[PDB]
Amino acid sequence: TRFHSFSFYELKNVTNNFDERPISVGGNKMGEGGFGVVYKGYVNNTTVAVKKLAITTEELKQQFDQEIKVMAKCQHENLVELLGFSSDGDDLCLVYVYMPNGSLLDRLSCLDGTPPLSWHMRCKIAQGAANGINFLHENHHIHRDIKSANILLDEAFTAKISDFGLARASETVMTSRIVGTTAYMAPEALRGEITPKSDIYSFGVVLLEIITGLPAVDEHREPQLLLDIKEEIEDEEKTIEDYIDKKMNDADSTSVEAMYSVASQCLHEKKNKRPDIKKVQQLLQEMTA
Amino acid sequence: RFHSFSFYELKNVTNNFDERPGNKMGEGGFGVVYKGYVNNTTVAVKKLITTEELKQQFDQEIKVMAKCQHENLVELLGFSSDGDDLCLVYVYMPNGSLLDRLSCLDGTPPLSWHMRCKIAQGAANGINFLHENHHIHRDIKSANILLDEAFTAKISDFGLARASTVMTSRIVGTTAYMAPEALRGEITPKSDIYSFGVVLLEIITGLPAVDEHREPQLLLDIKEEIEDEEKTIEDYIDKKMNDADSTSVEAMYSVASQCLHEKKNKRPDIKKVQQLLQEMTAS
Amino acid sequence: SDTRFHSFSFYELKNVTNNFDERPISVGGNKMGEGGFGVVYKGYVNNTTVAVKKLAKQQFDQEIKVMAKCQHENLVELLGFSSDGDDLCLVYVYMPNGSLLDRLSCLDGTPPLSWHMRCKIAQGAANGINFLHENHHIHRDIKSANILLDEAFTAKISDFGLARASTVMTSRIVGTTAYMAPEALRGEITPKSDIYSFGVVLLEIITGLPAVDEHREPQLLLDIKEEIEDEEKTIEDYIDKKMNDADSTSVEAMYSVASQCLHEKKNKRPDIKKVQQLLQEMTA
Amino acid sequence: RFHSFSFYELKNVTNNFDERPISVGGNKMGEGGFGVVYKGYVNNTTVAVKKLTTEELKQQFDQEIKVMAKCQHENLVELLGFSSDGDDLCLVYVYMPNGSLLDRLSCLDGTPPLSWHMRCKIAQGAANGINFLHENHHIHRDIKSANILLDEAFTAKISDFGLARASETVMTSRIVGTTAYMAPEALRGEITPKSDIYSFGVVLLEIITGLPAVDEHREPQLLLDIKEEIEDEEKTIEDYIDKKMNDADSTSVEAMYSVASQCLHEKKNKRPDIKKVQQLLQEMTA
Ligand SMILES: Cc1cc(-c2nc(C(=O)Nc3cc4oc(N5CCOCC5)nc4nc3N3CC[C@@H](O)C3)co2)ccn1
Ligand SMILES: Cc1cc(-c2nc(C(=O)Nc3cc4oc(N5CCOCC5)nc4nc3N3CC[C@@H](O)C3)co2)ccn1
Ligand SMILES: Cc1cc(-c2nc(C(=O)Nc3cc4oc(N5CCOCC5)nc4nc3N3CC[C@@H](O)C3)co2)ccn1
Ligand SMILES: Cc1cc(-c2nc(C(=O)Nc3cc4oc(N5CCOCC5)nc4nc3N3CC[C@@H](O)C3)co2)ccn1
Repeated sequence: TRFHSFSFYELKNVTNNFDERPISVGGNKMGEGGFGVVYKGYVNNTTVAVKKLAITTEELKQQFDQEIKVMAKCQHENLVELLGFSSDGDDLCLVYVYMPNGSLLDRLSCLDGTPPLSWHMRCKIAQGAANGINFLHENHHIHRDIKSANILLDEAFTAKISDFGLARASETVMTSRIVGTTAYMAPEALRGEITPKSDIYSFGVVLLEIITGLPAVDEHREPQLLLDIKEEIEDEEKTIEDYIDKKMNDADSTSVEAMYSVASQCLHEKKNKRPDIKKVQQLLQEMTA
Repeated sequence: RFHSFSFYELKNVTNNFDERPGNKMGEGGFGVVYKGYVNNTTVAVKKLITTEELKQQFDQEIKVMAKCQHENLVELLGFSSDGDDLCLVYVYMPNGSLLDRLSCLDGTPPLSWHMRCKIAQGAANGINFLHENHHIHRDIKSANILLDEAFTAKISDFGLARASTVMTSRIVGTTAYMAPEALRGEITPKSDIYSFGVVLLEIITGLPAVDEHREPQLLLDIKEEIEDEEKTIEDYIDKKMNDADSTSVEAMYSVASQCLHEKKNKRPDIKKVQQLLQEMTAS
Repeated sequence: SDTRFHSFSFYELKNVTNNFDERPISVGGNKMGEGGFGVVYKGYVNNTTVAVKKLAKQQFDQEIKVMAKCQHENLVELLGFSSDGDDLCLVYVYMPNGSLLDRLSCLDGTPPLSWHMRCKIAQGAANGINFLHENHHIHRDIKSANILLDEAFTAKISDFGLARASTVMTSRIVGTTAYMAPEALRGEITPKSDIYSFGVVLLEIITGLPAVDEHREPQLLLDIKEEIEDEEKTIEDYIDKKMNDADSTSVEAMYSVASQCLHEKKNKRPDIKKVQQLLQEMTA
Repeated sequence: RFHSFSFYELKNVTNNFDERPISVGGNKMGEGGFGVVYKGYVNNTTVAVKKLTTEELKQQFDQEIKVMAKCQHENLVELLGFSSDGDDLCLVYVYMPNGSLLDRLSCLDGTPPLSWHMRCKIAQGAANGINFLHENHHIHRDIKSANILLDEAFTAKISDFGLARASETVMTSRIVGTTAYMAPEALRGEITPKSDIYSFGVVLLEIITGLPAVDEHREPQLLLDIKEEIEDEEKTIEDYIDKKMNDADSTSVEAMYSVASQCLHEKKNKRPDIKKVQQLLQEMTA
């Protein structure tokens, strides 16, 4: 697949000179992303998302081409679509289809006054995110930064996996540059292994965010790491019922426990005992049914 | 794909379709709408010219809702084709219709100008999605804009909807909201724009599109009264608001006026309506 | 003050009403409404919100005299006046929920009055009229714009500029047409005219409709009495739809009182005491 | 003044006082001060029914009726009636369709976050309620977000006067209230309206942050403590602002915080009286 080539000055124009104030107070910045800031833009009659990158100039320019290459290969309804890029100006820009409901993280926390996601939407988002990861793994790609901040939500709350700057081919390797987000990372990934099984672990953490509405890490909390509640639940002090996000009216026990069962399996500490993504899809399908 | 229900599950969940205000929430497009509880989810169940036509607007609705999923459209959860009657099941809208909130029915407080602007933008995003996907609603009106827990606008009732100018023998819709061409049997998305213009006047004035005990009886007519400078839009602003500034109201009115152009071809398309409604909250 | 009648200077009142700013309070002004032969502004004296009536009337003195005599929990309190300056001012305790008319129409975004509050307001307004009649005063302009509502939605009758001690006749027929008894429209002055006007207020309370609407059928709210007695419609059909808590039995009981109040023969109307009793029995 | 109900009418209309939550098909809406609160339908009116040794409970029954008879204001929940005749003692109130401020601050059961604009209105309204109580020489003794109810228009209504007292400083043996909201002196048995001011200050911090007054799984566990963290300049109020708002400007938030800070003065006598709190909250809007 080949993409539209934009000039920097069109993107500068349509993002109001890359206005770094939030959209809520009249600016253009929607979020800070993987190695770059994400601005809102209007090209033609289309709202778009423009990522301006901002490790070193060698590495950033390398994760520019990686992203384009992976997005050229990987097109699926549960992955964010790349519209284009810009190499010519000062900074390197990537241009995406606009996701009007932002990230799952932000909707889980009801940021900027948005209403809480129903259990029904949450189930759809979980199934969708898993279809996206399944497509990546079937096509021998490892994401390496699965987390709620990288699951975007469109006009219909369809889940879209985003940020393939870190992504790799399959077609277990090791690396010196350990990258990702600590609170979502599998033990092996924290030690430099690169395997699709790390993606499964991180998805398990996402499923706990979906059930509880709690962020993966909160410095002002006990436990500070959301994965730890798996331990608290297995040692029967608490139950999953006790952690269910209280900002839902429509969550039945049976379906929540079924999603938890999937998350628990995804969070197995031995990489080899985790289910593969296909098993995760199937289990998430059976949950609805 | 949607959950396929048996009639007896829906009968169970609506307390045998209890027609007291009970389980009945309202009368809808060619059917009655009941409240239901499946698991811990509140839902809306619509139980449904001739025997040929109703069964035809059943499949139309499912087909359109299969294609059309958007945050500003009511979501179809499922249906039931067995049993005596045909049932459609939807996500429950705890704030009911815009018409009812505009009239403060059952003691609900008046919508602020701020919510009104959000509802207008939301309804237009819904219509835009329908038109982009080559669907014409044909019955845009405040009774078919539903409001969720956060007052997000949801377009509903796609029984009359059509794929994409044609003509017809069966002229359908709501008279007080209809464009002249639609009243003569044309079928175009431009008729939806006109009807949206009427909705925007309901939002600004809080008046229903038609009141038998009124002058003018048709809300559209105030456009004429305003253009011939006897009155101004300021004079029609819903008095049940404290937070409506002139500039933003006049900007919404400007959009409604353009939507209500009598020549279909001079009306703006829905995309232009979105843009104009966005600029109103800035600018 | 707190136990006294304050004599105010014009310049204090001018100061505290922002030079009598005639823009509405909603858009940052001081005007709250137009009243009986004057405009009513919001004011701040000390830490007290107040209502200042500048006339827009000659019979300034009537109002002061009647308010000096007539003090009751269901009548607005006069705090003071000002006879110096250009204009004549009357100063009242501020009524934070405004007029019944404005709350019936949900003006400025206020929520609809429940049936429960409506019943309390009806009973309260009648206690006020009863106090006036017991003390041999006739109001002459009973209407929903002259029933004010305090912090607790207690009804307070206001505007005694037209009041008399509360049968007499007159040349200057005064009042509000849509609320007026036939005899009052012909110049009679009797407390029985107050009862008739109260009956109209009770219909506003039940229906939420104003006494007169030029864009309506019937244009005069009184007329629904006829439409109901000739069995085309029923009172159930006119109940304000902006209520969730109105039961038929209590609404019909209030209507029964309004119907009796609206008898066209002044002598067949109940006196205010009977109206109180009937409104008490209604609660339930 | 109040409608007298028979127990069996109230039993009927609350589905035999079904103590399961409304979410799982029951009638219980919450636990109150020495009683449970159920949902009920009498005539066409939704209502709230509070079902409460024999001497003390029957004494807080008459206290509540007596205080509610005296204290009527738009920012206080209205008593509709009572029932003395059955097994248990019942109090019946106007139904508050938006529940408690606590529950709306936490977006319980999927309700959307309160805007800063509504939050300011709720704060002003709650203070008008407390001001009415203090002007009439009543002390609430359990001011907290669970006892500020919200009607169809999000008007604040102070509720639960079972613990309330006349003025209109006394002491007591039975120390009552909610620990996380209580002034130091109230925790030691003093009874003064100044304790109400302190508790209101905590409510204002809940409004600004959206955090509950106490969370066992948190640091600090007591919301009051953020006052210390802010005064010792590690953090600022900006850092604690509820992120579930789009419309909160710094200037107005800092002004509400200034009021809360003053309300939370540890020396009871340096706290502002409720009238000063109203004025400051008025100036904040603007
Ligand atoms: C890092 C990255 C991002 C993307 C990519 N991003 C978008 C995109 O459209 N994003 C986006 C849109 C938003 O719209 C709102 N709105 C405010 C709340 O109410 C509703 C409206 N917030 C939003 N926040 C967003 N953030 C920005 C980065 C991330 O935190 C998600 C599309 O691709 C692609 C590849 N790599
Ligand atoms: C015709 C049609 C309707 C729908 C569809 N309808 C709903 C739905 O939830 N409906 C609904 C919900 C309501 O909730 C309340 N409130 C409760 C709180 O207090 C104030 C009253 N009123 C309500 N009225 C409703 N009406 C029922 C008739 C229709 O005009 C909308 C959802 O899909 C779909 C497709 N075709
Ligand atoms: C004619 C006359 C008037 C008075 C007298 N008037 C007030 C007084 O306080 N009045 C008043 C208060 C108000 O408070 C609000 N609100 C604030 C909350 O939000 C919604 C707006 N609106 C209001 N309007 C008012 N008007 C004034 C004309 C009358 O139709 C009602 C007190 O005595 C006395 C003797 N003769
Ligand atoms: C202790 C006490 C209470 C009352 C008194 N209580 C109500 C009342 O109406 N209460 C109430 C209503 C509610 O409505 C919802 N809903 C869920 C969210 O969506 C909207 C609907 N939750 C609700 N919770 C309530 N509780 C009551 C205890 C407290 O936890 C809050 C009225 O007087 C009076 C005197 N002493």
